[PDB]
Amino acid sequence: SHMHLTARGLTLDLSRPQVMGILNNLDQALQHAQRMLSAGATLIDIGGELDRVVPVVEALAQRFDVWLSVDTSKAAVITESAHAGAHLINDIRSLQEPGALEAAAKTGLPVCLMHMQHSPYYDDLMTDINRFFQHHIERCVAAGIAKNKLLLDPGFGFGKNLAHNYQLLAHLSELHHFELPLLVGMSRKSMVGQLLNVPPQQRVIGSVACAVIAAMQGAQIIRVHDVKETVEAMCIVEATRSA
Amino acid sequence: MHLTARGLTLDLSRPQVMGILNNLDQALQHAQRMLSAGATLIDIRVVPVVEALAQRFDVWLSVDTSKAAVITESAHAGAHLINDIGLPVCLMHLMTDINRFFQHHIERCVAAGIAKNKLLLDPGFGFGKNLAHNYQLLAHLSELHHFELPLLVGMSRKSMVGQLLNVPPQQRVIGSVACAVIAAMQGAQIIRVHDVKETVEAMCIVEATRSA
Repeated sequence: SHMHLTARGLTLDLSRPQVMGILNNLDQALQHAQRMLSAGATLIDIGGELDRVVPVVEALAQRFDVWLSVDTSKAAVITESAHAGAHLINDIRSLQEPGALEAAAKTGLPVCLMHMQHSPYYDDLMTDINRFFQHHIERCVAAGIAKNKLLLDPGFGFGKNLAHNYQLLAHLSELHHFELPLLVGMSRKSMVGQLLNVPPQQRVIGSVACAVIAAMQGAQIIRVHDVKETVEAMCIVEATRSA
Repeated sequence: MHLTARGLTLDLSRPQVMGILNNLDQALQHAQRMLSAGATLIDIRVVPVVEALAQRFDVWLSVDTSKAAVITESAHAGAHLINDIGLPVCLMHLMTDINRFFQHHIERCVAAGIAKNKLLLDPGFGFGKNLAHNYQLLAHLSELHHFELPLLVGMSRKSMVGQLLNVPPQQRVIGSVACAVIAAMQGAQIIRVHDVKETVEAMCIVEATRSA
């Protein structure tokens, strides 16, 4: 592909699967970030709010060359994080909070929209996901955020039971029809843990096998705890797909 | 699909993990490890292991050999599968060439009293193949399903992982697992590995994806 994102004068090449590392004391964070970079992550996702999140963005921005992603729903945090050097806004609530869509538009930053839905239930999961994204992509565009700024995250684990998460992983290539990059996060989740019955630090192998499946279907960005293992797996996936 | 030997049925609807087991106490203890890890086959001087294992466990016993006497004595010991590079047998071994080697050797077996349903196909990963030959075989692994016979794949800690990642063999667990996932997503039924526990965990993610 020529799929890519643009932020802060930089290009992120999504021609091959990129690993996003998860970052959740200040100095421990920066040592963890450096380790994820050396392991080969090209993005670091910072999760919280303003006083926890913003300084680590500032700190990361000063010291590293790597894309910074901030997961927030708060208009304030979106705004400040932009000033601090964030490249990407990842919102679980798809900019539905008051002022969130406006603040995001203003920044000009790429925005990740995430599907989410009490026991979860769908008449047809893929139909609902599509309808949800068609709707919210229109809402972003109407707000001035260009279609080329958007990423879609089908939200594994979010209002989805075990059978749903695996159905969505089996049909994941279907979301390419939007012509936008897919970001997926399955790392150490219950969808792995409920199948293996192990604690989270023992879900590394299952999480990597989910990452491999998703990458084989063209997912552009993989968000994970265990960067170095997921990077090595993605080299195996890249070599098969180039054969 | 299923296989059958010595009163036991091996179900190939879902990927099965085959243990590699190539001092008697050590083997028996290593095997108990694999069985607890979730291997449903153990692939194995050799004969007293087949015998102890026959007694200890109900798991499928494979043996990697090319002598008629060690074949028949294993077969006597309680062996289920014969793997060579009246039990079921596994053939071993660019796509079109893959097919021909296999076209030929089904003939020999068919003409010589071994049923076609009794055969397995191992495409021979890393045997007379380079970096590109191994990866093109993985990419197009789907093709060989047409012959309608079960697939045995064995890429665990091979060079094809070593060379891409530049990693000593103990450090090839991640990449072998990733190769095991890509093969099993294309329907390979049996995965021959050193790393049983990790491969078994990965085959559960695959079965659940394929089931959905």
